Amino acid sequence: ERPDLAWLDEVTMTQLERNPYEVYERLRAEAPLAFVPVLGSYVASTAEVCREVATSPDFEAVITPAGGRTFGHPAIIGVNGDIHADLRSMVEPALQPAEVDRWIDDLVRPIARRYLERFENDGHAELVAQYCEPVSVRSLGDLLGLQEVDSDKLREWFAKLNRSATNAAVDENGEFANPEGFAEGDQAKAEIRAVVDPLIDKWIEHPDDSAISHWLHDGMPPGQTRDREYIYPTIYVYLLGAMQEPGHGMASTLVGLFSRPEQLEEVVDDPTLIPRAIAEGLRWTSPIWSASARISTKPVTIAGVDLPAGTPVMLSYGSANHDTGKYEAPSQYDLHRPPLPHLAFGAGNHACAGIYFANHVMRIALEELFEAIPNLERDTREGVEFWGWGFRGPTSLHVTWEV
Ligand code: HEC
Ligand SMILES: COc1cc(C=O)ccc1O
Repeated sequence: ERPDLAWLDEVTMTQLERNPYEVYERLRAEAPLAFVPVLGSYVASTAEVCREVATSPDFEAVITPAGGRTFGHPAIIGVNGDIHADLRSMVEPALQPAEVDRWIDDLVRPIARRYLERFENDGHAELVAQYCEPVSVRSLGDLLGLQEVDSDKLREWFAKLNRSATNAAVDENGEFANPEGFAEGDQAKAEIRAVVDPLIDKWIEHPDDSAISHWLHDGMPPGQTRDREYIYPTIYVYLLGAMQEPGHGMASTLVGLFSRPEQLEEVVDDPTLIPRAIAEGLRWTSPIWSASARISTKPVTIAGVDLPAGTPVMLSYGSANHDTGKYEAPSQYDLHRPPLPHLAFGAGNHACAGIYFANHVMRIALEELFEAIPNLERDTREGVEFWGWGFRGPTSLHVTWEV
């Protein structure tokens, strides 16, 4: 469509999944708002355009097409107006900072210890599978009321939901190129229903302190609950991004710290710097890289593009967090970067609802990890592969330490 961007026609999904940064660097210089054929959508790549689209009164939330096929309605990420306000009201109580501070430490710290105890004396570990992901899912799972769902199962569900919700590739007719990729999303949803429908059955008659029970009961007239079909899409949104991203964020922070060994040493010596290390990790490899979207409600002009009403725009926050108009050498992890704003949690009315919770989950897990294994070192004989365009993180993180 845009003639000087004809090279975009040769960009593939695989290339974006394996490393999107080269394409998006060109996009930030050539076309901060650009239609990307394989994605079938306009894409916002700079911090200015992302921030503008995310906060504009001329835009409302929309779900990406593969996200919609995966989550259905009403996914909190893709609804507006009254439904959105109800769902925000539904999820916000356990995420309130004053509430998180009451219990986050007794929640996450014993969990981190239980997983650290399985390997802290081995001298080698794969931290993604053995620590980062389990701590992340076990923490949220217990908060939700999924105490009896195994870590390994929560991790399998978010991986399947991941691949389904990012199955974004379209052919030249605008149709999904790989419709089979939605099947494992459908299978994960089916397993989730078989496991969670009995829990909802119980919570409806016997409410408890689990978050999902509060989603059913909070703000409802006496004897009434929100219909399960009304809350399931948001349960799926949790069982993907809320389960996956704090694991991705702490693992990416570790990889960044390993890439700067004197900063890693500084953080191990002074664990009060862990929150600053995590914030730079989120900027350096944003866990939610390009999975949120908005849609114009009016005709709008963004970055010299005139958009008709009803135009979706994907927000590639992960690219915006490497904006060289904001940062010096963004592809380099640097703990001592000035604490500038970043977009790893989004912006506007649909900005992440779990920021305060997530930052504490990541802080505590890194605290316990560095105290258990202060001589942690990356295994230089293994490579670290980052994967993902919609959600991005390291596929594994092999480490060693002298025992
Ligand atoms: C306990 C729940 C929870 C956790 C954990 C969580 N999130 Fe959020 N996040 C949400 C919810 C709910 C939304 C949807 C907000 C909405 O659409 O109103 C969201 C939305 C987002 C968005 C989209 C915002 C936008 O502008 O469209 C981003 C980006 C995001 N989260 C990043 C993260 C990152 C990064 C982490 C972890 C490091 C994380 N999330 C962990 C609950 C969570
Ligand atoms: C916080 O969970 C999710 C967030 C997003 C934001 O774009 C997309 C899918 C998810 O499951």
